[PDB]
Amino acid sequence: YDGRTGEPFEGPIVVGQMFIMKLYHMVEDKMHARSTGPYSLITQQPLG
Amino acid sequence: ERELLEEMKHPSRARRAKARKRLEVVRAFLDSGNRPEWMILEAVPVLPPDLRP
Repeated sequence: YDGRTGEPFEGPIVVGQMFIMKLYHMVEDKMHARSTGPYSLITQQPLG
Repeated sequence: ERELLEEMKHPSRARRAKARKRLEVVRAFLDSGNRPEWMILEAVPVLPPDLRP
């Protein structure tokens, strides 16, 4: 039964207990951005 | 130049070829207006400090 509507889904839906895992990669540590940062000494190109 | 010209019209394809591939570089130095002796440097350009930090 759809919690939103309350009507049953057309066809039957498989379900059950499954084992899942939260992997290493976390958005919190992989997200980033900058405006004006440091620049390489040699060439004034932005650091990476 | 004027020598390799006569040298290039030689009937044999080989000699003609080497003459071409020689007068090539020669003509380069002609049209460019550069002296080949510069290829042997007396003064070594040093790169600026911030370029070699």
